[PDB]
Amino acid sequence: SSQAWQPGVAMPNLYKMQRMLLEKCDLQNYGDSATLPKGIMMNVAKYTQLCQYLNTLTLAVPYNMRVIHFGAGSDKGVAPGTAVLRQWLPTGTLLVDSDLNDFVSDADSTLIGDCATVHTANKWDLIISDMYDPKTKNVTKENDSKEGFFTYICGFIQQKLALGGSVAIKITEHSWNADLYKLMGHFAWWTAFVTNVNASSSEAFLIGCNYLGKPREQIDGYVMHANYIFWRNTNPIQLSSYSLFDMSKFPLKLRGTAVMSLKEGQINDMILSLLSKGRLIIRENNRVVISSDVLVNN
Amino acid sequence: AFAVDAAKAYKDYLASGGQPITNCVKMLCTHTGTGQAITVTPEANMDQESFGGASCCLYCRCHIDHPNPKGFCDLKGKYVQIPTTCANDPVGFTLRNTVCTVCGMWKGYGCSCDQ
Ligand SMILES: Nc1ncnc2c1ncn2[C@@H]1O[C@H](CSCC[C@H](N)C(=O)O)[C@@H](O)[C@H]1O
Ligand SMILES: [Mg+2]
Ligand SMILES: [Zn+2]
Ligand SMILES: [Zn+2]
Repeated sequence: SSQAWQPGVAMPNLYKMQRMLLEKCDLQNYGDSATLPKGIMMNVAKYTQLCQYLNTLTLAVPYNMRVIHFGAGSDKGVAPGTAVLRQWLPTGTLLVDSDLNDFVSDADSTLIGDCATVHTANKWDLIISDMYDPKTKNVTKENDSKEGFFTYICGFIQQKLALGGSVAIKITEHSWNADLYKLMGHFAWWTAFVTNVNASSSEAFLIGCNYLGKPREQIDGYVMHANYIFWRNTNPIQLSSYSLFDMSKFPLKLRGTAVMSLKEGQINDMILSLLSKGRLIIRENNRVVISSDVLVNN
Repeated sequence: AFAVDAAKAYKDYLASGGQPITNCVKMLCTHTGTGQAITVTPEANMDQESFGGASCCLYCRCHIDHPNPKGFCDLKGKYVQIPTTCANDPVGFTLRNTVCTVCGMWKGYGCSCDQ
């Protein structure tokens, strides 16, 4: 009813509790396009609707914040998603980006190569990714779980994210992984989100909120992807541009959250309580350094 | 004693009748800002549009050296404002005009600094 005036739609709680088997996806409006304002690209409108939805959750925001972004280049040689993120965040925040082919950008610093050659010395407050492999198009057997760059991402999170931060990572019908669903059970809340401007595709973003460092609940990953395909097959959604015309309240808010250093064996029920409600960060506070590996031959 | 000169070369190409450079990056905003030339966040009024800075610089896009003692770039990492009747060639507009150093407006399209 009122759905066409929001920025998008999220997956309801009673669909998460069932036990279904996997089938093929078949959408009623599979090939349609939407009507955009006079001079605007499809990739600028998609990133604006995702930041409007994150304004309704309980994120942490300290003095001197740190952010990193994977898969950032286009087939024409520039970077439209990096320019929307710099408009949203507070003045003085530090930002770094990366990809496999060459391009030019507005960030503070940039690196070129395959994602498995990157290393850093410090820890981070928020993480974003849009990667996708072209030979996934060439379908010739049953639909099973995939590896590749998904194996690098699971290990970076367990080793370099601060207690109290957040993430968002992109998927489709044939591009997915079973150990990433199992790790959503180590945060305080989770979901999956679809934008109103690309509603005729099987794409979505997977989101985790306030990190704790051990399991709260047990989850089987093969069963939970079959529950996601059953919701999309029985509930159709209609294309819309309404929310792009009102920008009087876009920028993110300034809470001044606190930061400490602590050692295992000083974690109380008191302490865990504050992490869950969005009001404490735990890490070191020195200074930032990065690099990339090179092979020599012939 | 020899060196390349690309700034004179785009001018001669345009006068003979070639098509201008495309794919510059445009943003969404309210149109009730202050109107100055180069800023830290978008500031257009009811007679202008706003763009991302690196994609409008001739040296960044051609892959060449910046003409400076310390090769320093004035646009990368900020936002720039352009008048609506000239918005089909943003690269050429910035090469040809100059900024006033006391009020911050473009000379000829905003500076009123004489009674
Ligand atoms: N193994 C890999 N390592 C690094 N980058 C990869 C990769 N597999 C895919 N990519 C990159 O993933 C990108 C998705 S293409 C579209 C990205 C979008 N224009 C954006 O604004 O981010 C491609 O440019 C591709 O180069
Ligand atoms: Mg589409
Ligand atoms: Zn430049
Ligand atoms: Zn003046």
